[PDB]
Amino acid sequence: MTIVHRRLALAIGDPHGIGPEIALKALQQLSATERSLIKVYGPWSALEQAAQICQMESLLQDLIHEEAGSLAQPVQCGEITPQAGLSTVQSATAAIRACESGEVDAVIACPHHETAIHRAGIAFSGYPSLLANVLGMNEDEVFLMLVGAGLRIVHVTLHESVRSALERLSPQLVINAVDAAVQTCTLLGVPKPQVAVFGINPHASEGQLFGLEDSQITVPAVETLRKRGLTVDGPMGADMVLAQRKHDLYVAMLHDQGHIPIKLLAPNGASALSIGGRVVLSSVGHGSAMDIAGRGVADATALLRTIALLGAQ
Amino acid sequence: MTIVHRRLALAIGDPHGIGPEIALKALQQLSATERSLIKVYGPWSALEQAAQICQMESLLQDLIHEEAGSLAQPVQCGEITPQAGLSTVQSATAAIRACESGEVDAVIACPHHETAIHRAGIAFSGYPSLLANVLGMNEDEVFLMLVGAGLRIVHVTLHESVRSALERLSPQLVINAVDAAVQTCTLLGVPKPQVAVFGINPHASEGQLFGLEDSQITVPAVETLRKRGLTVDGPMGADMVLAQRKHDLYVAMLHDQGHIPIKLLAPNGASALSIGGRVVLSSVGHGSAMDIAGRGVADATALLRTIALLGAQ
Ligand SMILES: O=C(O)c1cccc(O)c1
Ligand SMILES: [Cl-]
Ligand SMILES: [Zn+2]
Ligand SMILES: [Zn+2]
Repeated sequence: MTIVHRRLALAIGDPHGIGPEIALKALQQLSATERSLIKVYGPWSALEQAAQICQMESLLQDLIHEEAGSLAQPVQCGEITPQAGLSTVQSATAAIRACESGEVDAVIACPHHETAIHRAGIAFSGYPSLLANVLGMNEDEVFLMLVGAGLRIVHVTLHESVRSALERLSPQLVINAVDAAVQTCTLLGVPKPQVAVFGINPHASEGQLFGLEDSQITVPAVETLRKRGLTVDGPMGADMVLAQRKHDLYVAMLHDQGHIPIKLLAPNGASALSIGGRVVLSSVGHGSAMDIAGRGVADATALLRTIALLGAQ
Repeated sequence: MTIVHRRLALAIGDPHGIGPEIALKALQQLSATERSLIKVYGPWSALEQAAQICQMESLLQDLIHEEAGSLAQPVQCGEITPQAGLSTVQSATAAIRACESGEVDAVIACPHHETAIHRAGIAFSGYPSLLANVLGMNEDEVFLMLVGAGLRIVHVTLHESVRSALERLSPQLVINAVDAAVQTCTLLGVPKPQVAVFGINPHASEGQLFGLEDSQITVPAVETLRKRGLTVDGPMGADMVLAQRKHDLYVAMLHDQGHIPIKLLAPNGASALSIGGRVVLSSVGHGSAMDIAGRGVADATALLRTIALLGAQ
């Protein structure tokens, strides 16, 4: 059963966490062919460590690898350290640049630890942010798509107050989100997708009966996107459109509009794709699990699910 | 077998639609005891009509009834007429007032026809509205609870712009919604429920990192509600807490937060309860079906489901 149909970068995330271990356990389960399509970014010491523990030294031989986020000392499984924090960001940066340059077609990031990154003195507010800084983009120009249970929902705004999001919403910002998500849909195996744009207000403002925002923002944006020859319905009330379940891509205006349905239908296994330029980066949907790091009992399922997602045709 | 454990009003809705017929067909299936707990509001001519057609004249004898929304002419099954429109609103008003006065404990409305009501020169924007006008309350002092697929979600704000809702949100408004919903949960058969309060902002503001609103509004409200001895978790991010699926009552801050999950999980078989003062009003989940009125084609299932819901214990 082939699940990898294209070149991917895998940053092994925090080298003290379970990231290295799940990386090896996921790769272990693929064919030789599939494994050569995945290039692994991270400190080799960490991968050697996880090979001892999981007993997969044979696997290291055939791994395609680039040293990134090298360590100045032995690995300390379980420990939160600034060096591990830097390592994380360096690996992800190496991977992201490989995607930028075209060497790979998408990126997967194994789990980070935020405290670790913070103690390294690095500003980190999620992968959308990192992606922007590395690529030289405004954070506003990079979006998060959640994927889970058949649903794909790009969010035009994300981790800010509702008020702050409304102040920022514009025709252009929406257009940008759709363009980013459409490019991303090509990668996910849906070339020319059906798009539904959520209303900002209930019932998509109901004309102008429940606020003016939709006639100023979503409506103009949808008209501009149709004229450029995209199949776009909306704005329509998020509740009503979602329930029809007949679009390949929904476009949410606020974090909660897209996050509520996703976590309800796919409460464990939803993948979080940061999109910006040609670079699509997915986290695994779980933490660094410092408690069990080095103990060799971590599950690669979430990782494998993510590979399957970013690696279909 | 027994589904009616309490006194209820049933307004028969549009007397030209299927409302009268389903009223009779629902009552027909209950026991003598159950039938004496349901008082029917509406024109007697309409009930006589539907008795001829469905062949249930024997049933009219047993019925507890109050004439409301009398007609000036014979019933015209299938026809949209302003008289039928007025009749609808009068029956519902009679029913609501019987609930206000304490003669009954909750109210069910059989289907209306909006065009009919509009042509009578009456403003009708849903049952939340009507309930307010009749009881002498602002529309913001009536809350809407959606019920479907095990979820109960009262909304603190409803049919207004997101910004307008945030402007209006207060500790008191939330407390009010919960008090209304809790009283309503007693009626629904869940005396002492587990309550979850949604955050206004993503991740419930994340302390104050994503806006101040939750520390001003939801957090104080939850503390005040615990002090009065209610089991209340939150505020938590709506996405995360819903997915745990461990509470009898969720409290949404905005229309979409509560409407999205409900429509997704229960595209059919959901109930909309309007709560205000002691009055709990539910519609049946369907239209007046003018094309089949008088034709003996409609089932009472949706009506009976609603009776079962408002008549638990
Ligand atoms: O828009 C709503 O308030 C609503 C409430 C219940 C059912 C429905 O289809 C819509
Ligand atoms: Cl009675
Ligand atoms: Zn989030
Ligand atoms: Zn609505």
